[PDB]
Amino acid sequence: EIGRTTDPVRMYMREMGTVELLT
Amino acid sequence: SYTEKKRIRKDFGKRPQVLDVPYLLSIQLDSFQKFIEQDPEGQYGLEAAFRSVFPIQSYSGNSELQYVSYRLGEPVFDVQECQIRGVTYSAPLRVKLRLVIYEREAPEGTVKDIKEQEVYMGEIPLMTDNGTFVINGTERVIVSQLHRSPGVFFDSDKGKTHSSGKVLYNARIIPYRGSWLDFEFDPKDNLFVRIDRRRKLPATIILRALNYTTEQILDLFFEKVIFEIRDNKLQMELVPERLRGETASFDIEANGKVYVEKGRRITARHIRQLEKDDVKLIEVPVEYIAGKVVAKDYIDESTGELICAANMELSLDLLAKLSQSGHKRIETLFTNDLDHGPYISETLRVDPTNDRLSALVEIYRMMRPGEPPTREAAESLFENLFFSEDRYDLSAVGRMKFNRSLLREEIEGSGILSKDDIIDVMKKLIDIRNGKGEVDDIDHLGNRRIRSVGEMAENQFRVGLVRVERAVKERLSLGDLDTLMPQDMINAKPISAAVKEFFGSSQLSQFMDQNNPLSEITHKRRISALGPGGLTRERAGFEVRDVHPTHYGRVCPIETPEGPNIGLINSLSVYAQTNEYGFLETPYRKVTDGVVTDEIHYLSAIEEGNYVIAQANSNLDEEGHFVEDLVTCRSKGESSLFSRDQVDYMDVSTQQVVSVGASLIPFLEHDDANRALMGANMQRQAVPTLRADKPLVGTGMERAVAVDSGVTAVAKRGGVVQYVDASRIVIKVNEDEMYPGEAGIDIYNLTKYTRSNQNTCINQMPCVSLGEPVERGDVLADGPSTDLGELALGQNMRVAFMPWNGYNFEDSILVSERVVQEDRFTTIHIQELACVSRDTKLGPEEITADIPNVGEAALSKLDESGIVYIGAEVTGGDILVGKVTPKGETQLTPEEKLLRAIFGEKASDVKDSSLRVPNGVSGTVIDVQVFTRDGVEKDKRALEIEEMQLKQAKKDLSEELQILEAGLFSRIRAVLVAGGVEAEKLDKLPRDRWLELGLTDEEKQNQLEQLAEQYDELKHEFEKKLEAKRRKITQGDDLAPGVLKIVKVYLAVKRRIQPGDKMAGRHGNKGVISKINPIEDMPYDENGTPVDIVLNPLGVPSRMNIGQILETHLGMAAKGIGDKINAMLKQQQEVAKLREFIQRAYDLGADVRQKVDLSTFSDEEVMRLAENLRKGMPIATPVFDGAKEAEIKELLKLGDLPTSGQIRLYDGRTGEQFERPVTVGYMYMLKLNHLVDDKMHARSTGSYSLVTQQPLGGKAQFGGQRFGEMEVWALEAYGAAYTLQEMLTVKSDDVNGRTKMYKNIVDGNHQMEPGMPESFNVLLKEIRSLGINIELEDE
RNA sequence: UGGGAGAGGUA
Repeated sequence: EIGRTTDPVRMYMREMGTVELLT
Repeated sequence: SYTEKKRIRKDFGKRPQVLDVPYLLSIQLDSFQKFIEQDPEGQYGLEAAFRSVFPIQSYSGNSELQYVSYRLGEPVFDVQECQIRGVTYSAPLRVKLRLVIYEREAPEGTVKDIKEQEVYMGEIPLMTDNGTFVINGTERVIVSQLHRSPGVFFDSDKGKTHSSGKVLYNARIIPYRGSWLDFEFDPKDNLFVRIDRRRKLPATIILRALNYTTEQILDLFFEKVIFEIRDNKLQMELVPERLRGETASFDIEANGKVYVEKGRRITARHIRQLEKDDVKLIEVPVEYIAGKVVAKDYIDESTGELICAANMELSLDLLAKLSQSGHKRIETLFTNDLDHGPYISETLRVDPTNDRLSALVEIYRMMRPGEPPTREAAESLFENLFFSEDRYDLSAVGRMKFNRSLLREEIEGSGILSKDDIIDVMKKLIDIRNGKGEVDDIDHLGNRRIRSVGEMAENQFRVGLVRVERAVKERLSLGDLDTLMPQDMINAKPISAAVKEFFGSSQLSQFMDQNNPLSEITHKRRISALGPGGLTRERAGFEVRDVHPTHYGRVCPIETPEGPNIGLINSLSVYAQTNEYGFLETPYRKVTDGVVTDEIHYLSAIEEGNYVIAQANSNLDEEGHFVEDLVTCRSKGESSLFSRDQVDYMDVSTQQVVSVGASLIPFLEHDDANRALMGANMQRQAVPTLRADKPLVGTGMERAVAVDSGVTAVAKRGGVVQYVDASRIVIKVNEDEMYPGEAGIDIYNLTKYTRSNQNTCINQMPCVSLGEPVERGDVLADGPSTDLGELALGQNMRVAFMPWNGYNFEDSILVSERVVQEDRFTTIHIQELACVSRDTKLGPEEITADIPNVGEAALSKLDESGIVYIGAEVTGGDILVGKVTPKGETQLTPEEKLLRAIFGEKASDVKDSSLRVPNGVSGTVIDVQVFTRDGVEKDKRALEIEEMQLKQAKKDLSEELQILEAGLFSRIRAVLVAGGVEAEKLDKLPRDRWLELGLTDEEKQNQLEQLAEQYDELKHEFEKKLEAKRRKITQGDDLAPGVLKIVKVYLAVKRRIQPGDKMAGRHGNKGVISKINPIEDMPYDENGTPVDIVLNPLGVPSRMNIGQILETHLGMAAKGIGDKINAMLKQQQEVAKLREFIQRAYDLGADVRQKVDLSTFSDEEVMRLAENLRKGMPIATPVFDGAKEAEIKELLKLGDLPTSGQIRLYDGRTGEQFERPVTVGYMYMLKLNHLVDDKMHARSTGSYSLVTQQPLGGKAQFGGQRFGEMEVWALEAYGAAYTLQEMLTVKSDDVNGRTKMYKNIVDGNHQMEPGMPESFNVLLKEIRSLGINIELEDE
């Protein structure tokens, strides 16, 4: 969820986990 | 005994000892034994740490690594070699592993490749024979730790919500490792949960995460009052034992009898009525259930809709719907106001989650917030938190305490938690909130276990093992299979790095105190509340720093530091042990039917809280029972009077409470505890002096401390002494203790003038003579501060208690000049200076006597090779070793070009950077050690040191071969006289040629030739030992990267006492020497003997240490007995007179337990005993078992001295007489290590700090005294504005001001011109570098 | 040279 974090690598992992993986 | 027949201490204790004082270093040695030892199944240490991680599968399962067995190789160096070379004393860890490959192309392809090679997993530092570790050449001690035990502890607070002043009960589950779990309460009576002290969730979230619905939660946490509705009037099956004192909501009814009326509260007589009628069903009005909460999920069975779920307050329309729906039997929960609280109901109402998945994503949202929670991620996190052994453990001590506190029965169990455990903790906390039960004692010694050195190093080994197990599992996942050895995938870096990090720089790996043997033994028996997992020093309250009543016999109450470390550092008592779980236990004698037996039970901290235990100061007779009826005891914390038959146990000794160092104080029971604490502290700071001197007043614990410290040399096998030296003792063993395959010759190499950690002197002086017979367990060499096997930290001083002209004003001490003449408190202080030759990138340095631009006077002390001679008395500002450094070319002038043309010194500008002795330091040179790296040819001086060490080692190996061939030729003589009878023909011929004699070929001839070739291979292994020793002392050292050679120089100073040196007795009477008075100025009695020390009498009746005065009187008596024995010996009376008088002095006490009888003593032993007693008879006095004043006065009457203790002294100077009698006797004074040679410092100008430009801090680097904030306030209160500006600017960080002040003072003009201090410009630049424009605004 | 930790101690 947007909001309750301050770890930058956790926010980056959350950002990269939305685009799907190619075949 | 043999070391005790030479001087016997008179014992004044009246009670027997049924249990001797144990080995004082069993805690450290036993903990490291359990770590390092090989056990099959009772998992301890390295085998447990190997089984905790092995085996390991792959990422798939196609291969795995099995552990077979481990072993430990021999150490490369002995302990003295590591202490010389500056390397740790360790051992190689060699462990057999098994690597199998699972053929995944097969269904179960078990055997494909079986590898079993020897793997080397780092190093572990071993513990020596005294309990210490040698880490990087220095000697350390791993202090034991006292942390909270794993388990559950139901504590509470004391009024933290001051809006009500309520109590808020809370549980806490502590694992050994893993996430903590804490249940608690609020002011609104709701159960909550914190995991790892994070944000509060409602406590049914963990229950719904445990796959429990609301219904099963209510069945687990409540009971059912059952309601049945019949013809639209309500009835309730009531158990009568649910109504206590509250009023009735209605006039209750039975079949035909009225019992409790409306508005009438129900009594216990009414409880007896409703149990004597045995009614079952009771009708009830409508409004009585308006307030109850339904506990059962109910659905309309006709249609299929939810009419009411669990935990909702039912209403009038809801009960009408329940009557009309067909569910004519409702189950509601039974609540109450007093005991059965509605806690779980209110938490289920507060509880926002509704099922397992929503509770799991709530737990995931709490634990790893700011992430998208998924089903399997939340599930795997919640499993790995508590219910997975690889990330959570209780280690069976937590399981023992868990089942103990939950009132269970089974001890062992699962290491992980479970659902029954969590609901049992919640049920117990709810019982505490009810009122049945009690909170735990948090500072108990049953809640605090001991985590010793073996357990701590086992845990650090496990941490390194998982840190390498992760990487080797990763490598086994993806690597090749046929050629994959275990060796190239096992890396010894993380395990060795973790265990070396722990042993070198943990918070519990302490540099050992080595002032006297008592210092080291008290360090090795120490208990620390701080460290990893324990407390912290700044945020500990008064409750952890107090003497809990369970410290009786386990932890000393009068030995601890007196600073900010006071309750947090403790000391183990004398008889204290540990469990197998780590709880402290102390021995007691079990009494049976009044008969106090000699059976010994070690009771732990909680077991003794049930029984009545007698005091050790209770009287016994005929090995029977108590002499009185109303006997004192202690039980359940408190201590009160009890009957003589009720008692369950007795203390094993009178010194069971106090520690080691607190049980060396004579007359401790007459001391105030604030001064006894300081005396026990200050005994550990006493430097060892030149000649050891036993206390005339002691305890008898001195021989135990001196033997058990390992600082002496005890005899391993008894026998007779063949050869004594200043540095060697050679003992011929008795043939009974001799083994049938040896010679029977033990060698003791005494360590001479070795430096201690506190720079004091350590040397072993031999206390035996030539041809003296010894036994197994007697002292052969007195250590640093021991005397004939008794601990001797100071000297016995003739002490007078009187004020002397203000020279003992406020804890000051006046000392005669005879104490300085006779060199009594003169100590030796050995100091090591080093010189490292490093590889500068401009050129390698060299150590040669060729030093530029210095005078040839200083070159006389050096040799021709550049090192100082052994024996040269150096002073401050002198040179010890000449090391020059290449400065650098950096210019091409014709002068240096002609220089490098004529000579070839191609770095003819060199900067002399020789090691010089620091200023104020003096003394001779007693030892020079030169280490070198490989490849570099060393020096002539290093060759000479090498040749000397080679000759010494060769002489030792030659004596070893001589005694071994002596034992082997004794064995061939034994088998020759067993075979035949040849006595004269073997000894008429020399012993070395005992091989060419022969006879007919038989079994004895075969044995003769086989022991011949055994002697040949003995010679073979002898020259192999020679070659190994030679290559070991000829191989270059494994020095640090960047150095070439290291020269270490050892100095030795003798420091006589002087004004300003600190001195103390044993009862917390410290003092500073103020003057050294001549013998013609000291006061004297009418025999003309002046007093050695004049103490102040006004220090006694405020501090209440009367053991000072009693030790003075008993020392006066003991010295009087020694004076009479010395008079008889000087007159050379007889042996009968000496035997009679010494016997009369020995059997003198009231009903004492010591029975010495000189009738068995032969006359040479009586003369030897009188010679050792001619300086005063030593007297034992156990703590809380002392000598009375009647026995002190009896000994004073024997010694022909005054009974009241006081003689008439005369003035030293005027010759007149002091108007009152003065207490004169013999106290035992110590010389503490706070010497004015180390405290005295002064500085006019020196170096400055780099950033702040202020003078340095420290005597080591010639610093300035810190004029702090409070002194700035004091000058501001005076008004000294110019003195304050002088302090702040020109004696400090103002550069132009301080240069101008120096040259103005030398110019004779005392005037300053001050400016801005450079720390203010540092401050301006730092506030500017914070992006904030600060500037001095000009006007 | 000279900085930072950790440990112990003195008043």
